[PDB]
Amino acid sequence: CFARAIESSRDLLHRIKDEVGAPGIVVGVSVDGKEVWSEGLGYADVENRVPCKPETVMRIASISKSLTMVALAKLWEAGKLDLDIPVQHYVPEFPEKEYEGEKVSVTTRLLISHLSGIRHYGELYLREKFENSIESLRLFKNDPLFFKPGSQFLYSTFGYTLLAAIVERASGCKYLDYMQKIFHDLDMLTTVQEENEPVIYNRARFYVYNKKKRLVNTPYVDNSYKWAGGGFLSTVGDLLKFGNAMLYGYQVGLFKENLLPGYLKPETMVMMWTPVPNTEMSWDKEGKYAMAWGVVERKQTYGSCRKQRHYASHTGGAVGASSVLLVLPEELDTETINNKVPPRGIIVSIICNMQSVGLNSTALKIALEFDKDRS
Amino acid sequence: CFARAIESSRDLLHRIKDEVGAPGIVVGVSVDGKEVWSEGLGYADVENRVPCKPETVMRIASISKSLTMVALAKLWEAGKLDLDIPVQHYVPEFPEKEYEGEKVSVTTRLLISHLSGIRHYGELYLREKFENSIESLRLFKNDPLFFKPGSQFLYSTFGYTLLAAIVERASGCKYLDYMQKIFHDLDMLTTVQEENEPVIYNRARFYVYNKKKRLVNTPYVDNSYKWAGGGFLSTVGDLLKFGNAMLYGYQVGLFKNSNENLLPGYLKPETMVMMWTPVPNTEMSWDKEGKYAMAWGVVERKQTYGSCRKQRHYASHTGGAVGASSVLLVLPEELDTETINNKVPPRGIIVSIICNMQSVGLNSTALKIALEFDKDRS
Amino acid sequence: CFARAIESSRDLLHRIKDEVGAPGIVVGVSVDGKEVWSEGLGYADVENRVPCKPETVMRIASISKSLTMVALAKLWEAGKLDLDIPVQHYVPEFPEKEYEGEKVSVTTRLLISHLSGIRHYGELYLREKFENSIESLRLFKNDPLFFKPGSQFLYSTFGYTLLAAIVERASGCKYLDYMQKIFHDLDMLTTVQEENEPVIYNRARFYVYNKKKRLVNTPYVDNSYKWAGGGFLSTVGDLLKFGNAMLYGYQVGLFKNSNENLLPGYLKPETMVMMWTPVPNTEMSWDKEGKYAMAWGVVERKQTYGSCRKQRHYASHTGGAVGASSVLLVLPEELDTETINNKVPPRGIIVSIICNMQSVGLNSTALKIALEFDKDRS
Amino acid sequence: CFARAIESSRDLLHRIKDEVGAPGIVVGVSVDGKEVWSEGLGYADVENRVPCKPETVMRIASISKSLTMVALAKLWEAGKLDLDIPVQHYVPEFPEKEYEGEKVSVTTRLLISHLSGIRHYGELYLREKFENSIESLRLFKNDPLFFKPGSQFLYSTFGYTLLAAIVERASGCKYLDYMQKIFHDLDMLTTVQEENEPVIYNRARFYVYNKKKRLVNTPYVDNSYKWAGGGFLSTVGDLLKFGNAMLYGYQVGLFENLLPGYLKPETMVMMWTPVPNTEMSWDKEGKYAMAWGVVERKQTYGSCRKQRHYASHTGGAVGASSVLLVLPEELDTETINNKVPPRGIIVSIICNMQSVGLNSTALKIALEFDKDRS
Repeated sequence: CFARAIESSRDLLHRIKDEVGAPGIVVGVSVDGKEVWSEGLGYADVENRVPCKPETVMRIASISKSLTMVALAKLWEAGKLDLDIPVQHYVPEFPEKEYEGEKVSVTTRLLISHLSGIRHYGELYLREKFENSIESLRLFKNDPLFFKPGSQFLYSTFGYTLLAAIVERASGCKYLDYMQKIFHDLDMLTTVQEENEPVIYNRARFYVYNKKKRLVNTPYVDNSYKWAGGGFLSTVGDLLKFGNAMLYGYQVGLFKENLLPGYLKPETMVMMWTPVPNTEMSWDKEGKYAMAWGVVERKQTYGSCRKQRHYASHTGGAVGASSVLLVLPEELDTETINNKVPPRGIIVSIICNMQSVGLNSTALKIALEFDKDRS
Repeated sequence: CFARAIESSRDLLHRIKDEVGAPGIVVGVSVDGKEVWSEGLGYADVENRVPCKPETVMRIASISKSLTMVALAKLWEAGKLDLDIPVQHYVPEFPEKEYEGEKVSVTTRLLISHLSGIRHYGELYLREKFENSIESLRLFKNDPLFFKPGSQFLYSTFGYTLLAAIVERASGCKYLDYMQKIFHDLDMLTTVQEENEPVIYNRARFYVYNKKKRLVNTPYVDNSYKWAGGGFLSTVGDLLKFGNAMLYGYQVGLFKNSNENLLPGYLKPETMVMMWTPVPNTEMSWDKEGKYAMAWGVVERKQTYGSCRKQRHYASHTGGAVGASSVLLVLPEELDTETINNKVPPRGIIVSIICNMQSVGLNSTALKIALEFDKDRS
Repeated sequence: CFARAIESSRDLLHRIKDEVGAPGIVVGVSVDGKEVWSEGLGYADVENRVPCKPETVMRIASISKSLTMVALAKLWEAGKLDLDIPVQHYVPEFPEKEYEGEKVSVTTRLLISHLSGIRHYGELYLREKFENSIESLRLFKNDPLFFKPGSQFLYSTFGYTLLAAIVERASGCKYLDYMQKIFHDLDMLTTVQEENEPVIYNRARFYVYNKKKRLVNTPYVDNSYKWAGGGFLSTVGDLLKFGNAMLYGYQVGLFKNSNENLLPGYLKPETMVMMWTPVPNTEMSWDKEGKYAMAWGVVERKQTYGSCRKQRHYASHTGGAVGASSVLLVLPEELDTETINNKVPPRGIIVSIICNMQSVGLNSTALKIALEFDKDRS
Repeated sequence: CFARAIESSRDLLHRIKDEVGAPGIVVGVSVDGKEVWSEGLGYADVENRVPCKPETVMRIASISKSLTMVALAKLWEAGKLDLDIPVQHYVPEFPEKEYEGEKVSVTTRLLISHLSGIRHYGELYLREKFENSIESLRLFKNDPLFFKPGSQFLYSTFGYTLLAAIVERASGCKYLDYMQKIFHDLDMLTTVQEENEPVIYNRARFYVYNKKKRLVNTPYVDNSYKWAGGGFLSTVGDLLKFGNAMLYGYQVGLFENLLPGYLKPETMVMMWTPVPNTEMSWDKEGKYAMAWGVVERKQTYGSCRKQRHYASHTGGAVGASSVLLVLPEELDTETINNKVPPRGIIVSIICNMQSVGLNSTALKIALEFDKDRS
């Protein structure tokens, strides 16, 4: 079975953990829809000596963007949401932006791929509480657009707060309630917004290093202003379920009524996993950014050279935490299409409670190891 | 030995824990300078399932006042502090105060016993960081006095922040460093100010109940504005050491003639006696039969009528912080001639209790536990 | 079996390793002269995935100073070295010095305890190879004194290479050969000077953190210019043997007259006593309570106040080298009449810790581990 | 399969390892573009008992020259570099030179085949760090030319530092980043410059024998003054990929619907033609061409040894030796119409022992694997 790739993956995890000095790390690897590995190293709570384990929940920062994109796709399929219309139809509160003396239009399709003119404020240590997304909009609504929309890519987090407001306006219900329903459908029974008052079991702590090269606690923050693009807590097992559901929907149309319908239509998944031009993927130079995901295509330019592998990932970095979720579909031959059943691929999710750690390469290597073994 | 009082005290702890619904509680009982019991029930961290244990650190709201009293007494003994001079001699920042048209004086001994006119603002959920007590003084400096100083008792917490500023001015060093030196001298190795950035091992979590009768986490707070009262974390074994040191300092004077090779107390016997004499025109909130000495609640010994209850002498202090409650109680024993001649101080029982639940009265339970352990003495 | 103590220590090691982010750590604990625990956590070589183990050899920085003081003590006992004569008798290469108005005398004993005027150059990343200590003396021989000798304490490392030159001059043999003889006598079969060319088995790698908070390799350095301080590599098992020998030499005289079949110590009881006596006007950086005895940090026993902290007597030394930290600590036990009458030396606990991470304070952790092992005893 | 040639090749590796007394050796053999064998014998770290394995990274000394020649060929194809103009057009820092009292000119193509007048300095145990090749040029810029350029061959390594400076000037970017892009394209994900500070996983140790015939560690050296020749750390699997890319580029021109080579077939054939008045050290039969020792195909007399055509390169660094060898197969009509490039065998060997010649062993292993083929 997989008794060889597990040791190699554990070695890789120990490598990254020693390189960044993370107090703890958690990994989950699922192959072909079955969870084959789930490991935890280190301590989730250094003060109370709580070990890391599969049940540990941690901050996921940018995976929230993919989770919100799922809601956007559901609204698009239901017909309540149009991507090409300007967002002022949904949100009159957002002012009609004008760039350099010419009226420009900001649309959902343009703003999902971070292609709008909204500038990147960066990490802000807000400790305030926001009740609804419309109130959260006041942080950046008055500010002008940095670029001309549709002309330049600029990674921004408040754009997905605007997307959450759009979800509230279109779905007719609260954004948090809609995402809770989506999580219940996807069986992600532990994914929940990051808030202080409720008792959330197996909640980890998030650390950083100070100027004396010592491990300390991160400052208290409230991610209410950005439940999208941040503010979500989950286990590795829930990210595995999310990735497996996404992969199944993508491959279901190709596979041929024993097969159940995919969460989203095959066309929706195809649209969601196509890279857009003039757009770059920060954590992988070979890939581009597509619909709240980063997509690397298959291409071999020259003979006997590097052949890229098609995969879709997303890395998130929150205050005192880092995470990655990566999906690697397998090559679909005629025989497997004839006799095998989707999903056919590998989903790897890695989360650590240490700031500014790049976990894309480790996830890619672990996925490649488990793909080598397959069987 | 104490195999009977332990079970009774554990039953009392279970009683109070089930009555208030506290997630966890920790108790420490020390008899005659030797720690004889240290127990923890429940969970210190409900989310991560961390059990309570003697090593758990929790918030002590009003014990900090007695800890600051230790520093003030040391400064008085060193001659650097005068209790009768007005506080403006030490801190010029504090404005002069006039009450219905006559100027009044705020003095150290008066503001210790909460007899000054500074009003009680109550608990304020501050999240701001304060560097020194001087900048912390801006929260209440401009407000006028509520009462005539020396005429009425009104429990207050910012008065001890003013006291911390006075300690900084008098000792010539930072208040936190002075208290660290004092804790090092007293062997309280886990007493530390409550701040978020450093890694403090065995830190507990503090809970409350919401309007739906469910357990929730308390809001994040920063207690830098009041390091002097409510600003410290400690274990039960550290409060036991503090109480044992205070008891030894209080009793060494009587026991001196018998051995004459006894180490001196941390403070002079006269200083401890002054510290544990209740002041008149003052009330003790958590015990009606006592008064409020210097940063302590003292219940005297007296029997007004024959065949009637006789008050037992003891000195306690209870505190309530956000999501936590605590008590520290010292019960000295009656000193016969035989024990003065043949025994060695301290002779008494110190009981400390800490629970991670808001607004819990642990004074009566501590007194009952102390009485159990006293009955089964030797 | 000291199981509870072992577990507590493992927890403490994990605590310090996580706090500093050290790739690997190795501990050795010896109780009453028998080696009771030896553990290694992490990786000695991160690139090649080599785990830490008791056989791992790491840089010991300032323990080399105690090892050199052993040689100086042997020369003192043999009568070949005078601690009061000026060093210019042994090393004419070192020039005579005048501090301000008057000429001054630098002696062996005054220079052992860092009380001379030699200023602290700090760590220099020198890659040049030195053959003999005389040519190593060229780095600081011309420079004047920073203070008047005997008037101020200043920690220095080049004082100990001057001591190595003194050892060569007095003994008449090479310093490395004399230290090799001493290591062979004490059964420290792994301790050796740190050099690149020879094949030293189980050699570890030493790491640091860069400006991007990533683990990187420390720059290549050559430690030939300071063999006496910072020039040696050893395991924890060798430091345990060294500490056991020192403790036995310290306690053999006390245990005399009872089962006096006792073998003599390596160093005379008077020599060990004067070795572990603190000197005044001198400080010990890694413990404020202690002072600096010759090549050692000594904390004496004292209780100023009743029911207050009582200081425990112990002798340690911590060292920090490029990419490595280490500590060696000796905690003797108090000698009652029964243990002197029946037991046999050594009676104490020795703890040695080495980690391949720069700027780590391991003194407090080692003291805590020693305290746990002393609690368990039996 | 190849279950017979593997045993013979292992025997040959044992022979060379025992003859030179190397602590460890690593081999990689790729047949027809697919890696068929990869083995490691001995210990990469004698002190810590770390065995040699296919993932071990070791120093490659003169294979860096071929890697740099790949960048030079890319610049040549892009039109940014002209070989025949004097190098002073690219690098004004290099002074104009007189030999025997007359002006002489040094060109890039003359400098590639070591035909220039730059003298051979040999191994220097430097420990200084150089930021860029421009300051690295100070080691040999002032010294006059030993021979008249174009008149006699002299193996020199600082000429490739000059070539790295030329690459920096011409490409408009740093030499290191250009080579990194080339490595990433070629799928050589383990090749990296040899530096001390960063953590390089599976880094080996390099040994030597002292005057007492005992194994000791080599002195610490810094190869920053020699990034272009030397100063590179790669596995055998990376050299296999490099050789496969070169062979495919060499053969795709002769061979439907195939992906193009990394370099044009004209560029590859220009790379693998020997230059006259030039000698190949590790094989007296062949000559030295464009950072590749090439042995041509020729039978002088009937019923006598026929020379087999191949291209190799050996390198010797402080405490390490390496060889990369490419043996193309003879292409008849059947293999042209029924097969896909690359057809041939690539053999790479690396050991951590100073002054070891591994060319003969690599050639023998390639010949064994060519015998079996199938």
